[PDB]
Amino acid sequence: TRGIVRGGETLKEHRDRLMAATKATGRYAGLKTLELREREPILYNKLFSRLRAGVVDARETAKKIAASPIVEQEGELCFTLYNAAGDSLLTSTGIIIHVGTMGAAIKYMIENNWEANPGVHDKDIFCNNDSLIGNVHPCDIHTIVPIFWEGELIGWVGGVTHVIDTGAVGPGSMATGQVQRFGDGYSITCRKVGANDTLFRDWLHESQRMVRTTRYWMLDERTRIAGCHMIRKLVEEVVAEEGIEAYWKFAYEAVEHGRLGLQARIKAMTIPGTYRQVGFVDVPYAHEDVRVPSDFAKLDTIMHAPCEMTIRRDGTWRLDFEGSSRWGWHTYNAHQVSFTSGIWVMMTQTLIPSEMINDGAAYGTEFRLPKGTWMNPDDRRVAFSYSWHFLVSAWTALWRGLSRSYFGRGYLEEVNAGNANTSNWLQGGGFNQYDEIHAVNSFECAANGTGATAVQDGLSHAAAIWNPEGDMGDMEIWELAEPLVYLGRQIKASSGGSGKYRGGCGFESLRMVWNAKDWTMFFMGNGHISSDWGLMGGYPAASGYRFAAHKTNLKELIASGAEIPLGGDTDPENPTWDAMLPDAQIKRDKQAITTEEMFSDYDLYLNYMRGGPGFGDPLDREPQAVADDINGGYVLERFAGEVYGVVVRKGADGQYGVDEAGTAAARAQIRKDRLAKSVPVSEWMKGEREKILAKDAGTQVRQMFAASFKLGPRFEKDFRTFWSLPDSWTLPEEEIGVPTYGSRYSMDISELPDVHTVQFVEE
Amino acid sequence: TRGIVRGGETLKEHRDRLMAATKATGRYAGLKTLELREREPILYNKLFSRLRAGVVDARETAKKIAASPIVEQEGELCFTLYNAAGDSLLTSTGIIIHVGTMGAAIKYMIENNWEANPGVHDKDIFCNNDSLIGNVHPCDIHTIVPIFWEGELIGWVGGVTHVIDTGAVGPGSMATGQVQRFGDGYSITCRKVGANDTLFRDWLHESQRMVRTTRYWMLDERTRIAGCHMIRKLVEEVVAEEGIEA
Amino acid sequence: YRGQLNDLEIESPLAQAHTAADWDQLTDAFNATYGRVYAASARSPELGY
Amino acid sequence: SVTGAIMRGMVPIPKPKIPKEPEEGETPPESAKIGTRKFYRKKRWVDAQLYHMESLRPGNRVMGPAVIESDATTFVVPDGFETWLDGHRLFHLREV
Amino acid sequence: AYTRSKIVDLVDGKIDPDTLHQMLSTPKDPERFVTYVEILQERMPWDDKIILPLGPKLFIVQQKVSKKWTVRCECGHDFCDWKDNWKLSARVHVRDTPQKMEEIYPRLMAPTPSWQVIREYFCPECGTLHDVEAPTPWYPVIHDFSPDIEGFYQEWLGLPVPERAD
Amino acid sequence: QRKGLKCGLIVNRGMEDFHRMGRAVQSHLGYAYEDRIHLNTHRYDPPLVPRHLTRGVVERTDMIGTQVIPLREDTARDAARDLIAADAEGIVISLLHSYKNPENERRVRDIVLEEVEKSGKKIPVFASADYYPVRKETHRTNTTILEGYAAEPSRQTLSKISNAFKERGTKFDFRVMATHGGTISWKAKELARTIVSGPIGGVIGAKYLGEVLGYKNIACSDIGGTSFDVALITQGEMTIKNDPDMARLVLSLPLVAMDSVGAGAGSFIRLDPYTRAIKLGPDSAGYRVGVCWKESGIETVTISDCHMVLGYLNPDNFLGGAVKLDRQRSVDAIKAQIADPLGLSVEDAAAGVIELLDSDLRDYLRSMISGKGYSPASFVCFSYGGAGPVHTYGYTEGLGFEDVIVPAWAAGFSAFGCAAADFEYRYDKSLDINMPTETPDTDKEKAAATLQAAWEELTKNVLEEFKLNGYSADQVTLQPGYRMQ
Ligand SMILES: [Mn+2]
Ligand SMILES: [Mn+2]
Ligand SMILES: [Zn+2]
Repeated sequence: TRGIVRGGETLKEHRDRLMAATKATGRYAGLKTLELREREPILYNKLFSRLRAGVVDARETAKKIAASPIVEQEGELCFTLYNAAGDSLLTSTGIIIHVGTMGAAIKYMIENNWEANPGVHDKDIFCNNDSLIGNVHPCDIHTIVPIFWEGELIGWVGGVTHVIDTGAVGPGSMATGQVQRFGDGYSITCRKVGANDTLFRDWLHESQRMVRTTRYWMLDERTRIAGCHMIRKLVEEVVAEEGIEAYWKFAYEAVEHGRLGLQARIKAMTIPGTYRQVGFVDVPYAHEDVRVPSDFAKLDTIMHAPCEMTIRRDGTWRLDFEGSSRWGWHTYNAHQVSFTSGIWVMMTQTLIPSEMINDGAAYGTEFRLPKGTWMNPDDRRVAFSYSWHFLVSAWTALWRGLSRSYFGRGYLEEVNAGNANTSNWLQGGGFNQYDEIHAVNSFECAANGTGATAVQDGLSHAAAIWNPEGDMGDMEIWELAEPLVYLGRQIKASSGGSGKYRGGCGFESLRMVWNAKDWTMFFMGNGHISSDWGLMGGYPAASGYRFAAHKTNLKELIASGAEIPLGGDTDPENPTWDAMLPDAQIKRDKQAITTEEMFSDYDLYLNYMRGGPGFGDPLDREPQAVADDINGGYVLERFAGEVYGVVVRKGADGQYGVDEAGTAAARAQIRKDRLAKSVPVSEWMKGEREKILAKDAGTQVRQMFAASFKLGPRFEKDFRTFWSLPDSWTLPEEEIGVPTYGSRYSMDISELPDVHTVQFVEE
Repeated sequence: TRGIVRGGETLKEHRDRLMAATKATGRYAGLKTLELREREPILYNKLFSRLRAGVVDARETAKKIAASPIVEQEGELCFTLYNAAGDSLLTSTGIIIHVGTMGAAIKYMIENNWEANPGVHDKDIFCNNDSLIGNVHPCDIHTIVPIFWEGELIGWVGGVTHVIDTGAVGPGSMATGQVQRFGDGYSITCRKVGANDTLFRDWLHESQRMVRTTRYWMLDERTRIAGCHMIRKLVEEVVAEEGIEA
Repeated sequence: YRGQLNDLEIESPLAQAHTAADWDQLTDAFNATYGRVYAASARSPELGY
Repeated sequence: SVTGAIMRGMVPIPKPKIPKEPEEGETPPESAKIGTRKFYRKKRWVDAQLYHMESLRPGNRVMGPAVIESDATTFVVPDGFETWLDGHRLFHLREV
Repeated sequence: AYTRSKIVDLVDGKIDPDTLHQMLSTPKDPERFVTYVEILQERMPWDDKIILPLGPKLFIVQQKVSKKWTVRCECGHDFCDWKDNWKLSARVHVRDTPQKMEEIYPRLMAPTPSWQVIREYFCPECGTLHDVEAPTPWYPVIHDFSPDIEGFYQEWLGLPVPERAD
Repeated sequence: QRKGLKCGLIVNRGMEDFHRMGRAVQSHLGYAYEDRIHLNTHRYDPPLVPRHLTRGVVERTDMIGTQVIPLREDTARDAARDLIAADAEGIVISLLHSYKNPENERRVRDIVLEEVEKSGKKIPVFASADYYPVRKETHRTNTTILEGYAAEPSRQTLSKISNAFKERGTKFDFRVMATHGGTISWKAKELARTIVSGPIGGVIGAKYLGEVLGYKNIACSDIGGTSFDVALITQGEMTIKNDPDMARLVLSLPLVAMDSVGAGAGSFIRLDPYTRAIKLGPDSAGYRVGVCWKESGIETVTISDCHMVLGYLNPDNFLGGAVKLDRQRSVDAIKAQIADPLGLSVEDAAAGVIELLDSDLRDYLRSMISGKGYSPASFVCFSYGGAGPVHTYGYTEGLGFEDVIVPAWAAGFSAFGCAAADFEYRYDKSLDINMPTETPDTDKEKAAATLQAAWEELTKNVLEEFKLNGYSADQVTLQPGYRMQ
């Protein structure tokens, strides 16, 4: 029975052959030479130039079909072209993390003999979003079309859209509320959803009633299908015009070219050696306003992600996450594919922007993700809807590590202290201004600030780790899809991390609920803990907080001519809105994660997008920059002196200027205070060691270590050595008093029948 | 093109014709007289006695396939035989409330042109539990097989099992925890889940990872499929022995 | 099949068992009769035996 | 959803008429030669012919180095290039 | 490729955008490191050779006489041998109360110090802030970077390794 | 060149920041594939209107015209007085959803207009609803700011010309080429519609010429005194972008897809004091050609000065010899400025500037084509700068174009495309027809009635303006169209 691949081999035989060559030889598919590229270089780039333009243009055109602004204006969609074995050749920009996620679904089909059943046929249509096979979160939905030529498969197209909602318990796309997979939303596992280019009615009727924002989902489906088919047609025209021979060579030489590309850029931009760095984020599920149904999920915890980054003389490199913490009862878990494609999107943004963007760099990187950590769970009950919470707090560390190598070597233009927490996600549900069931999810946190450089300040309100082409979207467009009105949009002062170069500031949006019925809202970002750290000096960006006002009496206040709250929440420590709202129930605290809360018309919700970390000692910053930050609204005048040692005087014009003698003398005095207030690290260490031996820390600090030691013995060994702790000191998780469900017992997806999962990671 | 019912009419034309007769006339399908029963009462009861025995005996046999005691010992399972228009002719005992639920699922398909898409083909297999169409609760899962004769649909078989769990927020079948449909468990809307008598792998993998008690769910599918197919085979033998006219 | 509560008696096709392919005949016999007792599509080999 | 309505209105106008001259020999007339200029390209000076654009005829050829001048256009054909004129008063650059 | 004064401007944070884009968007200049490190050298007030920059005011350095490798501030202070964590021989300020966090953050935008701490690390002689960590309570000090200096100079740069004692 | 007017802006109070935040987008607008992902590449330009010339009024109108927060007219009077005091040179007003209900934005405009009268100052006011009544507030505000920033200086020009010509006996109203390739009236106050009128002139002539001679795939290349304009005509048509970007600004007006680089016959040749590298432009000398023209007073050499040194230009035939161009002026100023600081001859001084430009223009033209997914051999290259026929060899060498054509009228090629432009009037009216799939044939005729009416209301508009231009209805050819979704 002939296999369907161009060879006559099956999908499985074909890929198994290619991975064997790759393993044995060290080069993708065994390609020790690139025949087309070396011998017919003109033909090689013409294919590259024409096909990469095709997918770029497909994404840009098709996104005019969607109703949701996330797809139509922000561009949270991607199109990828794959070879037979599910390796990408080329991609449009956008949410390119799904280069790898959709590649792994293609491989899951390959490895579980979809070929025999349900069959991969021409004109078929597959839809998938299953996180257990490596997708980021259910709200990101794939369409996958096989491409055939003269009767045989020659590759695949994938299209991803980020969809408003998938019917989880939480109303929104990064939803809280649910604590397991069951309730985490509509989960599609590589389903055959069409044949002969036409969708199945039983998929249409079932799928559309599993969600709130049906019209939005329906159109997000057509944006995918139209893109896939523009790309399928593109390929056929390219093959018919240049030949299957060349196309077939290109479909694999391109992928080894991407591996060759990563190696060469490492060797030219980096330094061999070892780099160590760590990242944390908070999960405050103890609080009253995280109302979750399962009692075993109400505890505070901290995500712990240490990375040992090894860079070798031959230009390979290794990322070891030994020491990391366990998955939990929340929606912040991830998958080994999620995680590693995340690290790949980062190398598309600094290491290989000017090389082939495809799975080549993936084959040139080594990943060790211990089984059972949050980044590699071993449990099929796990939940995913806001994977970015953990994911974006782990990858930010690696910017710093990678930036020390550019800095030592002299490529200071490339240093970057890391990504912002891509957060607060305005979410809610109910009846909207068209009186339809609806959900919300602002992609304003596509435009957080970004890490400072060794050369200049980070960009404000500019980007996210998962899409560098930032877009905040127009106020006038968002108000077509949410039942809220804007009372402010404002640069978020003192959100940027301080330094010689200041991190990018976030921004803020103040909303009034308007024309909503039976409406709820919630918040979802980091509160207690800043994920990014500064670099070579350099402080973390600000962390998160919440602001909601209920019963504002704002109908009367608007109408009677009284003061009403406008703009941003400029100094949350000295607020101005609260005085204006004497009757309101104001929620102003650090609890940056909540579940659904009744809101009504004229209630208030502050949307806050985070800043980025800074670079260098702050009192090396040029004083004039500090003064300009004060006028430009970037830094509150209070910290000009307290952080930068800059003394500013207001001119007749009302703007701030530099007092130079004052600024020098204040900097001189800060240096003596630093000497006087610090102590030798020897001294501090024996103090902290006493606290450790006494087990003096909150339950969430003690749980992070207990769980981390159990998954990563080399990390426990290192902690014990560092603090010089007796073997009599032990930290069993079960002694901390907090629930410990899922700490010993777990069941993996691979323990279910007929499941063959693909491994991409050392594990 | 020509409809699939034994007449040559579509499922929708066929039922629409019959509901109109019933509305105008006050008697199901217009039957002011019962031809077979009045004229061949012996043949009428012989068909009745052999077919009701078939569904009783199908339910009794197939329930020995399940691991869950709900099906195997308590018998919370049912098998029903339907005409083309989705009206029950006979049932086994047990959870017979699904006489009406599977009938409403069959009729939902009729009204939404399942015939055009995804098509009702011989040897096909449908799975459903959607409560918005009139099912009791997600945990009661239907298997629905069309029955064909000489190339035309002459009726359907439905099988119901109560399943231990369908992956709601709550662990259990009468679950609390969830407060809306979103979280109330795996909801299947008249899905075509098999063709040529064989289940689809993408349905198998997806469905088994949406629930907790997987092995139990898997075997509850085989108890359903087996009863349907014992009943499909039954009818064909009855028709081959007594005639399609009767 | 592995998780079940009831079993089927089967008359052994072999006198004597022993060698690999013979265990293959014993499973095959089972399947076959399970098709007769129930329905070809009742068969769930993926659960193991 | 019908979102708008449009109405266009065209009236005829004399459009500029592209010449369709009869093509003649490739050798250009002696009348078109206007001398030479010192022309410097790849570290080399050459005496580049000068041609009156209007005095060129359909079908002519001009081998570089030459500059083709009229009242207000200067067309540069360095050594290593060639041009010919067609019946529509269009020139064609060849690599050559 | 790049003019020397242009790589100076890059160090001084004063480079023009055209050349900043040129540096980013095109293949890197193999010569960068040797021009960079020489630019830093002439800005130090001590003649001992620089081996690798660790931060803006922090370096691995070769003692002119003993040939030992050490971590050094720009001011002069040697912290430790180059294979050791310099921070272990530095002075540290720990922000573990709301009062101290609210000196560099407005309230509500500050982290909560029972979850996350700011550890600032200074040179003992000049008070320069060479690095700030943001871990949890209990968390070890972090050894940021252990560079393979030999391979870098020898295999990637084609340069002799500087003389080295222990 | 950001040489507009010191213009100020009034928007909704609490949202003053949105202009300068550039919707984030404008830190990567018009970026090649590689820089879209290369994060450290993103960069914000200065805002057209700085923060100290923005002010806010307290008003709020929702997506269907309802006035949730009624306009507190006092805040509008302080807004006006602030910018009048700041000596603003024009004032732009952009309030959210004013396209839907312009009541509040036109009251603000009237109040501002009142305050400028009292001040005695000459400050014009631009309500966004009066100019670009379309959604997306960053697009609308940028476009409206253009009327204050850049349009106002050349506002004089179309009435100076039209007056000078009717004075002289013309019996028609001038039309202007507009961003979508069609002509509009010279009278329209939205001069920003006419901002890329010159380049689009060239693209239209090349389109016309192609149609006569069957060239369906043409790459247009124009070199003027200041820049190098480039567009592609793909299968008989130009591409028109709906909500485009241009000069890294989001805009609300439909635009023909083009590209350029800021070099031309008059671009100024300078050496970086520290690098001693040659930088062409970005400014130009313009009608003053450079040093070669004695009376121009131009002291810095221009590419046109290298033309004279190398023998490209004829000293005695600039404008037919109506303009005195002296080669020795070019030689002395090239030596002093370029040649001797670089230790080169005047020949090699001039030839290296031309060689750099040749390669710079060539790599751009090659790359705009590569980027759009095409090979240069799929196209024919029309070249028509007026100074472009001086470098046709340069930027085309070895690109592999099917053919490279220099039409004889290259120097007025845009004015050729303008005389070739269709005499066409267009008129639009929005609508609210909503139909399900299954609808009875009475809701269906009602819908067809109301669209049928709008075409008739529009049809009388087209014919009524053609009457005022001396055209009876018999000469007008009519083409109805509609917008659906
Ligand atoms: Mn997503
Ligand atoms: Mn039940
Ligand atoms: Zn020091």
